[PDB]
Amino acid sequence: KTMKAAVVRAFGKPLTIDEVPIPQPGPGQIQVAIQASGVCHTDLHAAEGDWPVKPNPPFIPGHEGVGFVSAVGSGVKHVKEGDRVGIPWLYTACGHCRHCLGGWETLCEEQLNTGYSVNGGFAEYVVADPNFVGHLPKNIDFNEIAPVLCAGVTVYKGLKVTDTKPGDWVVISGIGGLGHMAVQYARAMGLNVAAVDIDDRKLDLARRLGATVTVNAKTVADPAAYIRKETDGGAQGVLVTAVSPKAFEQALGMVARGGTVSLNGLPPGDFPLSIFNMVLNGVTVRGSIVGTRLDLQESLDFAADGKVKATIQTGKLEDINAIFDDMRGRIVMDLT
Amino acid sequence: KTMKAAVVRAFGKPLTIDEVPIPQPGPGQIQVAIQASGVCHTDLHAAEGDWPVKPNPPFIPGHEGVGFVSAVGSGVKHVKEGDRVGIPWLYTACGHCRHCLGGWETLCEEQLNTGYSVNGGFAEYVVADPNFVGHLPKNIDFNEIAPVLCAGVTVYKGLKVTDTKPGDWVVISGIGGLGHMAVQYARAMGLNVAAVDIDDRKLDLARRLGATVTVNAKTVADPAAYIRKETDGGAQGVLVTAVSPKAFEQALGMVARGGTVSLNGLPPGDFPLSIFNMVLNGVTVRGSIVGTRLDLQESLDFAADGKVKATIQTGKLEDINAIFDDMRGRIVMDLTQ
Amino acid sequence: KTMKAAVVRAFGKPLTIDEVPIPQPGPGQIQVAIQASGVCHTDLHAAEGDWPVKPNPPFIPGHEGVGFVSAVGSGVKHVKEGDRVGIPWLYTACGHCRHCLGGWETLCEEQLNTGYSVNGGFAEYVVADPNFVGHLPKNIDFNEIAPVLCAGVTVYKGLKVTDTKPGDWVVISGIGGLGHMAVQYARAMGLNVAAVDIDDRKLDLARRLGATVTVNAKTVADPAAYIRKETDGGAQGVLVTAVSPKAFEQALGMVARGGTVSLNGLPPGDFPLSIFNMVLNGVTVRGSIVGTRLDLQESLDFAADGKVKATIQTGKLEDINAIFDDMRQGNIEGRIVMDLT
Amino acid sequence: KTMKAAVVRAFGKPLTIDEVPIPQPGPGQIQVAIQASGVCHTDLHAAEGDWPVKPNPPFIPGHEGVGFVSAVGSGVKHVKEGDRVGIPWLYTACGHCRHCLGGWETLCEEQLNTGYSVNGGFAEYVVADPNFVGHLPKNIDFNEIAPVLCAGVTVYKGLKVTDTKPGDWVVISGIGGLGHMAVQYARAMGLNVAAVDIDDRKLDLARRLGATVTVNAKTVADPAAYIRKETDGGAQGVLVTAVSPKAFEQALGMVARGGTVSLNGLPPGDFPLSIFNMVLNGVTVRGSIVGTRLDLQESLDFAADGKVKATIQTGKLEDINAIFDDMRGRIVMDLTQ
Ligand SMILES: NC(=O)C1=CN([C@@H]2O[C@H](COP(=O)(O)OP(=O)(O)OC[C@H]3O[C@@H](n4cnc5c(N)ncnc54)[C@H](O)[C@@H]3O)[C@@H](O)[C@H]2O)C=CC1
Ligand SMILES: [Cl-]
Ligand SMILES: [Cl-]
Ligand code: NA
Ligand SMILES: [Zn+2]
Ligand SMILES: [Zn+2]
Ligand SMILES: [Zn+2]
Ligand SMILES: [Zn+2]
Ligand SMILES: [Zn+2]
Ligand SMILES: [Zn+2]
Ligand SMILES: [Zn+2]
Ligand SMILES: [Zn+2]
Repeated sequence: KTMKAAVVRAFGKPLTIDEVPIPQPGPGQIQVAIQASGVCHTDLHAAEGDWPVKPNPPFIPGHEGVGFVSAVGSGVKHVKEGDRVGIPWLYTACGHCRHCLGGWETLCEEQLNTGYSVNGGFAEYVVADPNFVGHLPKNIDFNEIAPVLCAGVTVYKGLKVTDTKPGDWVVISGIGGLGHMAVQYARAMGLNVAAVDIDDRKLDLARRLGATVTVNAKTVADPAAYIRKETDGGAQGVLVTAVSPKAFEQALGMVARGGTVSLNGLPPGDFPLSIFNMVLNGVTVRGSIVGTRLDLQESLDFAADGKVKATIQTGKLEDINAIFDDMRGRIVMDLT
Repeated sequence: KTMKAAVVRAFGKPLTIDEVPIPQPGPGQIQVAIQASGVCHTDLHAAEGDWPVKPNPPFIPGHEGVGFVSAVGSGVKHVKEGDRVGIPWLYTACGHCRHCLGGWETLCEEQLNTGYSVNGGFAEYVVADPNFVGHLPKNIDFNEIAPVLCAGVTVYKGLKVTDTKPGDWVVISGIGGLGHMAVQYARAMGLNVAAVDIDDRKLDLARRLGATVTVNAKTVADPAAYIRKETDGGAQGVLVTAVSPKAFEQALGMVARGGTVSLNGLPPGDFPLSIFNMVLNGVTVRGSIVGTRLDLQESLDFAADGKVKATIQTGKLEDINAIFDDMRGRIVMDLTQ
Repeated sequence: KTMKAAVVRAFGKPLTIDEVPIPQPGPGQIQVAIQASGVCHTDLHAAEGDWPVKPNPPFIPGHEGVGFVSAVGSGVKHVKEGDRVGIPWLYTACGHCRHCLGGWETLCEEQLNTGYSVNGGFAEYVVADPNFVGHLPKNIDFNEIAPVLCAGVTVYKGLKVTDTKPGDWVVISGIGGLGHMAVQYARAMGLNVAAVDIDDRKLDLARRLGATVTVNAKTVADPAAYIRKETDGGAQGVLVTAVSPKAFEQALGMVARGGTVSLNGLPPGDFPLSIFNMVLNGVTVRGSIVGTRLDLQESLDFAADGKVKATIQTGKLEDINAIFDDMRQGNIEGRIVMDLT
Repeated sequence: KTMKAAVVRAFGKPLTIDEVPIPQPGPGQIQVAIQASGVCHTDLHAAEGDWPVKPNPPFIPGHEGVGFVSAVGSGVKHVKEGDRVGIPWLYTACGHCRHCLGGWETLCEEQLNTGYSVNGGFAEYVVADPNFVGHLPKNIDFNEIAPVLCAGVTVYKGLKVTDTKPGDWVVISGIGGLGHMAVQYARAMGLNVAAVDIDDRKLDLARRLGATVTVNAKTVADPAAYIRKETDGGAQGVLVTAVSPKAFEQALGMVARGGTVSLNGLPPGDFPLSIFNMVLNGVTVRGSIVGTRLDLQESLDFAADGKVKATIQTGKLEDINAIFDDMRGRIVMDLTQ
């Protein structure tokens, strides 16, 4: 009784694909047989040991694992065998702090994070807290639902915290794995959608997915001015999904007075902010990643109802190191 | 036929106290006999020509002018001679844009600004738009009410946009002209208040005005860490009233996850922002200066009801250059000299 | 010298079509040559004297009058002859009270109301306050746009104050002039829509406009119980646009715990409220009145962009009494708009 | 082996003080040694079997029990023996529905209610779910903190859902067990407070607690008009703590346009609501009872900081039937004396 897993033995060094023991579920735990497993840029930073707070090698990355509940520990009510579930970034949270009690468990200072501070989905099996798994709709293929668990909920919640309403303009900055999803959520939320990127093929994709205003930030000299023109003075919201220094600076020129910039990236270093302009223009800048368990259910319901579909590129657990190179739509590893 | 006025005739040069004609109110305008006139850092930036959009010299600064209506122009309703009014930063706004129609006239792209793009209250008389003046409470002396027109409304609105509630912790960063008023608004809004400054005197003022936690940012090893400990993981709101590089950095370390930093200053240059930390911690950073006509009325009511009282240093119109040097509580010129 | 106008002379009696003087704009006013004029059930309530505060006959009803600016009074800025405008219920407001300053001018105690406390658009010309007219999208026909000036703006704002979010369920109660517009706004706002009425043709209209759940409250004893079943325990929002108090009473049973029932309809009298159920279930009931000038602009942009479209049949000013019979008897599909061209 | 408990053996019959087994904590549970136990009108309605969904007799009422954790079942992290805790109305909730996941566990369709659907605190021990107990501030006596668990949290959350802000006027209708606490929470929330009741003595108490505007609804012919005059046009919020036909009708007359009436009682029957008035005035009427776990913690912190203090009258478990007669400020049975 062993399983295949991609394991980070040491930071920076390529992951070894080893045969390890099948983790078993204690009380209050469950076991999931992973059918598909999405790859996020966060998994990259996990393997690099790049961030202030680091994993402890050896560990299995991955927080877009989806499959079937294969075993159920004692005490576990509700989640039964065969249940279709996903194991997202938020592995568990304390349940008693003011963040947890107020519907903001994503902020819990004692959370554990799947594929980071505990073993994740880059593997055939994973043990998880059933109180925090995502319940997946039956009508959506595993390869296709996997990205909702991080990219999808991230951009959905990101849009909610723009504080916009139907009829408003929202700018999606970056039409990659996160952004192509965000265009679809934004349309389903009744927003008029503008898209910004450096690649005309991605803007073409945004248009097909419902963006009605597009601008190429490399070939147009002043993309912020272009967006202000097309939105009568700027967008009420901007979601920045790929936070390069240029994208951030331009995002701040695209937002209308009183508007909100919502940031989803986890880039390194400091970025320059004109406090003068933020204050004069009454602008809000706000960070958001992932979402609460309720945000994730809501985000899954949009996929279930056909409003949101991820463009995916499929792969195998063995492609993990090449995948990470290609990174340096969404990649999902099919474990079938 | 003429009045005394402090005029900026050239950027960066001394203001002259000049005898200039008394502006007369046309249709839809009123005239105000100024009794007191507050001085703001914005006036200094107006006189220096520091900012990207500049005044057009010669002009009279001042957007904290308070006094009595002295003449009423054709067609003006309700306002009469003797009414107590102030002429704040927002001189007028278009009344038809989405910002104006939504009750956010402070954002109007066509606004004029008192003592910046039109003449202001550093003079014995001002012509104003009666739809935009502040209506002052009769029980508060002019010298004392003047600072509510810019400092008070700024920190009051700044606090409203921290998105906090009674019982939450808020930090007031900087206990100067703005900050000492912010302490009082914050306590009146049911907040628990922490104060941060670099001067123990200002911190003791904060305490007497209601702050139950104080920290000296220069004499403590890690002021942010100390604030987080005293507020059980950080403040739900942080109001930054004096925006130095260090105060901004420390402010971001003081906010709880999911919290909001409200910025009230107009410092030059760019400040470093860790997006990684903003995103991981779910933090909001928001700019807010002055406020709408309704924000100002609400701010004035707190003064009317004794909940907020400005500490003022009085001066004379003639002192205005000396006053600008001192700046390089609140300064208020008393025109009943 | 004169124009044609439909005038209420006495409550409950037929309106007469009379030649009256053309109103002339004074300072700060405009005149509008009316091209189309929506018939709102408020005009009927005003013609019947249904409400505790009544108009003062003789008056011209109509607050869904749309057309071209035909003259401009002294001092008026921006508006010019030929501009496409509508004169809605909120004719004017004071501009200085706390409601007006804080984005809630629809609550202003000094407002005047078009076709009620001032003469309205059941006439060839209206004199208006240009500060409060709707500015109409040029790509939409007058007959089609007219209902947005009240039916549209009202249900748009009514939906905003349900405090719902995309993906939530909303129930529209009463699929008439307001209600058929409400189904469409709700769908454009990202809501799933249930519809309730007392006539299967109105439920069919709802379904064609995007409702995916329907129930007939005249044939089904407990419509609320069917709604709850079809929405997993109730809708997060309910908009009552109906003209019967019993609708209001039954709406309270359609909302999920923590949900909000938004009230637009204005039948006379009271409905019984179970305070017990409201408190146990954490329910909100909220009255919603037309919309602010900003709400109106937003609501017009939906019609401009093709996201909503009023279902209309045109009539003539002379037919107003037959139109009121039709309205009273529930034989209007959507809205009747009088065409004055 | 056994314990004292007041047991409802049959609806509408006197409670029998019986000798019953001590409940034992299974896994995921704790046992609490009750020191004080507040009585609420809800306990009377439970005993009487008045409501559509009823208890299943025999049962022990009481959802304001406070005391010391006396044993801890297996699996229970965090909560320990000797911990100071209360067992409020919300005994448990499912933790997986949209209400529970959204921070609105008070609305959970699968909740159990202490002293109603499970045995409660009218006894020396109670078995509780540690995830849902209230953690009491160490500085407040048991008799004094008990009412916060229902009365206090009820009016606090009630006030939060008036959607008001500091400086607004709120009216507290009914100054009894709930309302005298409500006056104190409202003042601590920065509200200007008006009070309505039929008894000059309760209005005098409301004044001592911070209400500046008072009216006797029995001796003043038109109390709503009085309140409208005194609040310059109506209150932005009204909290109705005792919901009679007359108090409801008057509350709706006291609210400004766009204001909010928050209802805290569970009265029988139907109440007339004018549709025309609700719509033209843009009024909100909303129901609220008790609160979430977070709401309760917040309400407890106000008690801990001395901003809210319940007036209590003490009694004994054996008095319960006499207490209910008296019923048909807050009564708290002291189980130590
Ligand atoms: N609050 C506000 O701002 C506004 C309110 N109104 C009011 O809204 C109401 C509706 O106006 P319109 O749409 O023009 O009327 P309409 O006559 O076009 O539609 C009324 C609809 O209510 C339905 N209905 C009647 N009894 C019902 C019941 N028991 N259950 C469900 N549906 C029922 C009818 O079948 C009809 O479909 C009127 O009272 C009117 O005065 C109108 C405009 C604005
Ligand atoms: Cl495509
Ligand atoms: Cl949609
Ligand atoms: Na695991
Ligand atoms: Zn936690
Ligand atoms: Zn991720
Ligand atoms: Zn404007
Ligand atoms: Zn200023
Ligand atoms: Zn007004
Ligand atoms: Zn109407
Ligand atoms: Zn639940
Ligand atoms: Zn109770």
